[PDB]
Amino acid sequence: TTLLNPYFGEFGGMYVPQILMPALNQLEEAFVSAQKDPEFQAQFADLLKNYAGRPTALTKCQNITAGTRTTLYLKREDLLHGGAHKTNQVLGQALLAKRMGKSEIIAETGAGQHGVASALASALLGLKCRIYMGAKDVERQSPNVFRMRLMGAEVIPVHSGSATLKDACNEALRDWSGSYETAHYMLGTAAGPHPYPTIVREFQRMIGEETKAQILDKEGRLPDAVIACVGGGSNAIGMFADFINDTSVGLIGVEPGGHGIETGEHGAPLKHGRVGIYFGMKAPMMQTADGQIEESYSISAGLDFPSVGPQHAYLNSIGRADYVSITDDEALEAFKTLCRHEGIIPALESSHALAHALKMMREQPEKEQLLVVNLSGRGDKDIFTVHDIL
Amino acid sequence: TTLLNPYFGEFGGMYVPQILMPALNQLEEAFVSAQKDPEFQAQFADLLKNYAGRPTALTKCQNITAGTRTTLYLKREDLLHGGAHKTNQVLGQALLAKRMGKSEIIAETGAGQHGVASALASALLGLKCRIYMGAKDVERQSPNVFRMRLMGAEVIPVHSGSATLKDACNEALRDWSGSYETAHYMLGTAAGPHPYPTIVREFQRMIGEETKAQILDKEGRLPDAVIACVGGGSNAIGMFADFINDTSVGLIGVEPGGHGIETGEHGAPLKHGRVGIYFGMKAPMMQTADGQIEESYSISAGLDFPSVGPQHAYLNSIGRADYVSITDDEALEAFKTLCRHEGIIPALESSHALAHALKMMREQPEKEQLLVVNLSGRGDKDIFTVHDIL
Amino acid sequence: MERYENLFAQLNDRREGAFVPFVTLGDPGIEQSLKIIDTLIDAGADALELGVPFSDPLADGPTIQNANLRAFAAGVTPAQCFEMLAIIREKHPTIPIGLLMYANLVFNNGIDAFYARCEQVGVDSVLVADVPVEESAPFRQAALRHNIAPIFICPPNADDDLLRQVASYGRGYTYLLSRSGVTGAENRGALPLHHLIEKLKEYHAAPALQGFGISSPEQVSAAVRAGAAGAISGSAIVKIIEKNLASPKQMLAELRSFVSAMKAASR
Amino acid sequence: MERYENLFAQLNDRREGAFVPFVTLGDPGIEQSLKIIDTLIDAGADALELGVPFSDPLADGPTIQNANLRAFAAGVTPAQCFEMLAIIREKHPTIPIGLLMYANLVFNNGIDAFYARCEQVGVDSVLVADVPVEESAPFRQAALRHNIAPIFICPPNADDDLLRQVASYGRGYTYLLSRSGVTGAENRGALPLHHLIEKLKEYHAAPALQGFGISSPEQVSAAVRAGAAGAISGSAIVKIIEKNLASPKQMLAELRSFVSAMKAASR
Ligand SMILES: *Cc1c(COP(=O)(O)O)cnc(C)c1O
Ligand SMILES: *Cc1c(COP(=O)(O)O)cnc(C)c1O
Ligand SMILES: O=P(O)(O)OC[C@@H](O)CO
Ligand SMILES: O=P(O)(O)OC[C@@H](O)CO
Ligand code: NA
Ligand code: NA
Repeated sequence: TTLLNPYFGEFGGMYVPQILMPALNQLEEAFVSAQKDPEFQAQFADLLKNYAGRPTALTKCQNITAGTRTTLYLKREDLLHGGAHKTNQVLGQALLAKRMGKSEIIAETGAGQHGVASALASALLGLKCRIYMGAKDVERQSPNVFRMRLMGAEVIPVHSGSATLKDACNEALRDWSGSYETAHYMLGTAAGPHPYPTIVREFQRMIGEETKAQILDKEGRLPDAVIACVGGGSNAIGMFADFINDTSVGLIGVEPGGHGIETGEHGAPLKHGRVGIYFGMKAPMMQTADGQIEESYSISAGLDFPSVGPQHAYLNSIGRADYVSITDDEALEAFKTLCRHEGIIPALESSHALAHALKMMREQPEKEQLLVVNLSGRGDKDIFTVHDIL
Repeated sequence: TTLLNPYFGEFGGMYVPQILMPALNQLEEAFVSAQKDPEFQAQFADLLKNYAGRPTALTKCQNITAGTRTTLYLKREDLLHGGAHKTNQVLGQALLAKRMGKSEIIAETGAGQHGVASALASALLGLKCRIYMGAKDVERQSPNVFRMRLMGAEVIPVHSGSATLKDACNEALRDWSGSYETAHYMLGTAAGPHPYPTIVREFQRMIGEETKAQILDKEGRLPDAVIACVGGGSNAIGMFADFINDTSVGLIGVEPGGHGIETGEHGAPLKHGRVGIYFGMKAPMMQTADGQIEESYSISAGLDFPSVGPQHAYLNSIGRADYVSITDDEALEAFKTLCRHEGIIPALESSHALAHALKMMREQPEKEQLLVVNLSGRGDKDIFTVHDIL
Repeated sequence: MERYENLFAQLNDRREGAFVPFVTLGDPGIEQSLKIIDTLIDAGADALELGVPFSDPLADGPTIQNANLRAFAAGVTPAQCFEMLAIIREKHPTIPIGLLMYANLVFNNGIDAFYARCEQVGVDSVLVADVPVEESAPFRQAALRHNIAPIFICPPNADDDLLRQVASYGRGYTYLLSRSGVTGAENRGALPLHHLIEKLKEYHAAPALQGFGISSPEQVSAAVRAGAAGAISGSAIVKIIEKNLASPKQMLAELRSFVSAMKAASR
Repeated sequence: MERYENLFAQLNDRREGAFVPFVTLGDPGIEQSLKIIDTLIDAGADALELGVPFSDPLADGPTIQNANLRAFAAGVTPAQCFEMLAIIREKHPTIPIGLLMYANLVFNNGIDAFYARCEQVGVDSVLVADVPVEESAPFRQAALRHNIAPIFICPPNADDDLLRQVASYGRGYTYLLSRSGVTGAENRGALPLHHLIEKLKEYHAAPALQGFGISSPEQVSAAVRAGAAGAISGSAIVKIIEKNLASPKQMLAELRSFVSAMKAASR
């Protein structure tokens, strides 16, 4: 029995071993209570404003759109403390952990951004943080690993399975299965078992709320579409949530197409995978024909979650949101274009979203359209990657 | 003849070859005109707000000060677009360049942050940017050099002299001596010939203006002191300017003490150098007994300017501001402490300022004091340096 | 069929508890796993609990993570597991065979089709480790349509509503967890389980098999004395495989010695 | 003393322009620089313009940047330069000797003390390259108290107020820049300088020596024809040093050939 519906249509649920169900029910109840609590809301807003730097800017990109009838704005989550939107929801989850009387945080991370985010929130709020990270990811993200440790978190390499994000996800759940009485699991995206998809959307929905107010101020109308990359689905649902009931506003999510969908080396399970049950939820998964879970491939390390949030699968099924994919070369081209024409270095994750906006503009340059791209993070971390390719 | 006084007491002036004097007079007149122009002011404010992310947060650091009677706030220039305060004044200078009808930008850089800043502003505003950088600095700042080029600037290594910042400063002036009719020299600190000390302070003074309003809102009174690192003097004069007439507010500037003042391997010319004439101005310089200019040494690459802004030398001489120094090990300790206790990674430059605040707190823990440190930049760039030392 | 019911009746007539080993099918290869299983039965196993290799076994500690890695190195697939199961049933007509599965392998090609395949090969029960009672409806319904007992875990943090649900929905046996955490022989449960056991009997639940951390004879006799119908041991068995990979003959001898000892403790 | 005035009078009597080479003192070593200077004079230099090595010569192109680097490799200091100057004056009693200095070397140990040292060794003039007229007051005053002519640059972008100031303040000669930019033989000035030259004479300025980019005889004769009193050549001379570092004897021969040619062009 739960307070809120754990499903978005057929997708979602609470597919964890029975021993973890009390922890999920406890978290759901704490969340419902926090959402009606003016003191919790004031505390969250204060950290968002005075620690993280909200509200973030909405930047118009006239150099990019010159000569066309596209007007494009970027929502500047690259300017949030930590360099990516993940900071919003780790602060709310840290506060939920304290509300429940927990003193320890467990988190998983792939590219490391979620681990840095979890470590910074835990340092600020006095929580003891341990992070699980696939050993292959530890090897290729030494900078992030060192940032986590400078912030006082313990980083534990995971060598099982493929030694990447999914295996860190498993290990986090194995730990929580034994430590839930003292530790909160600070999950990194809008996926996993209920209530996580719902809590992560609500702790990211200020992205879309601010965007709406900002665009109304600057243009006096809502966007024709809002566009966001989809790794696990958090930045995209945070941008989409406030516009879901605005039927005229398009919601476009962009999964990584890797080397190309036809090559099979991609990370686009929503449109090109198959529904399965893993990580606590029923959702589209990267998996073999026999049901073994597989990795997502992208030039961008952070779009590596091999499934997708159940709310996105639901919005897709009813046709409220549209999902597309962008390849590695398209993302690289968008990264180069933003640097040169606007002086902003975008994360290679966010570059997928910007690449799809550029295609909408270039393919029909005389179509009048007001677009917002969620610039989910900054790309200083990606310059070596981009340098080596080039 | 000039419109504004080129001196702060005995310090400052316009010590350039005669051929550059028309360019300085032109710039001074354009600046005076821009400062009375509501359209220029609106345009500058719009870029600061909607592109750069102003206003920046003022963050209270209660974990750091626990157990003492110090209250400490950090002014969050680490959250400005580009990661450091330099972005404020390059946007204003880019606009002055366009106001004068110039289409090209020349800039110098040491650690590269000024070069990235100049390149981003020039990309946004349609200016063709060339950057001079000491070849020894080019070798040790490959990331910044690549960011400049991604943003479309031309980076030109300088091999003369010591092949570091002062030699790039010279080369920039040699170029402008021949190209001033089409190019504006976008100087990187509040130093050099008038009118640069004055323009750079006025294009950074929103740091102190916002701090004042923010502290009055949160505490209902002005700080007992505002504390900032001093490489060339821009972030510090931007923080100090609005408080100069508030006689109760202490102004403390922190030069790098390197390995220790007694070792001679430091970068503290204001308190430990000797007045000379170089880079267009009369000011305290790092120099030998015979008058040859020398480098500044610091663990932080960005506190490398071998002199200091003439306004700081003047504020010191009359005792309105106090200047101190912090060593490499003190800065490293402050860097570690902020990461672990507040989840913020500070630039090693800014860490000098924070280290002096920590000393003010620790040396007299029962003294009641409200302090603001200017957190001039983020320290993601410094993690390798810090990792290797440790 | 009613193999669990026949077993527990027989055992009750001898005042004996069940001893039920777990292994991962195909660890460390198909042929050796078949030999391992025959040895477990010859040495006194009353029933089998068997895993199908899966990419992400989130209820398992390192010992069983490694068994899965070994099975994958041997190329073991679910279809190969089903062929093994058919062969095990053809050799041994009465022993209860229960699967311990992860959800994605059951849902993959259709939940109903999975249970139908289990009935075709002779499996008696299925525990899906990452399906709590609250999500179990399609799994239990499909199990029952194909004469397969759906098994539920009764955790130590179980409340009364959960005990009633477990007792109502489960068949064959109830999996009584020794403790929180994941599988592993290193970590022994020490909580008193007497109350849960009595409550389950009060609610007419399927007989309880204690599992997780059972690695020694005294823990088998303790489980039976507390009122459980038996005990399951997996990591302890799997560790004997892992330590003897280089000597398949010695591996079977040690498995025999251990299962014999554990089974003796249930009498 | 009035060495520039005596020179320009003599030259006017022969309807000749002055040819004035520049070198950096101590490039490429003290002894060789002294020999270079004697050769320049023997081959026909009418006056000398001499630089003191400085760490940051911001008015100089690469050729002179390199002369400074060479002098520093030889350990050349300002005090060593002053000893050289005394020695040059002791050998040559009438030739005008002008310094081209950077401000910090003049201000270092006191502006007055610098000019006093120049008077003690026999220097006739000083041009401080990074002191514009607007900042020149303490420099010109100190120069005049020590019988040293303060020299100012008249740039191509000079307005009337600047011409008047230059004419009023300067003594000895006026440095007429050929063009914008920094020193260097590669880049030749081509602007007509006739108007500036006439305006300076109208305002009774010290006689004009054209400098920057003068590297060939035809440019010497062109400067004299336009009305200048002569011409200065530095990078062209310094390049002969740089190209002949390995053969000091050949270096002096080529310097002789070049200065002789440049001086012939002024007649
Ligand atoms: C982690 C990350 C993403 C992907 O995660 P979502 O949950 O899909 O938002 C996207 N952009 C940035 C910058 C990230 O750090
Ligand atoms: C460049 C820089 C400084 C030093 O320059 P100032 O002109 O003294 O402010 C200080 N902090 C940061 C972060 C910088 O990038
Ligand atoms: O003995 P354990 O701890 O591996 O627990 C038993 C499980 O493997 C299987 O039921
Ligand atoms: O001949 P240039 O171009 O080096 O210019 C002359 C200066 O060196 C010295 O007066
Ligand atoms: Na995904
Ligand atoms: Na300095």
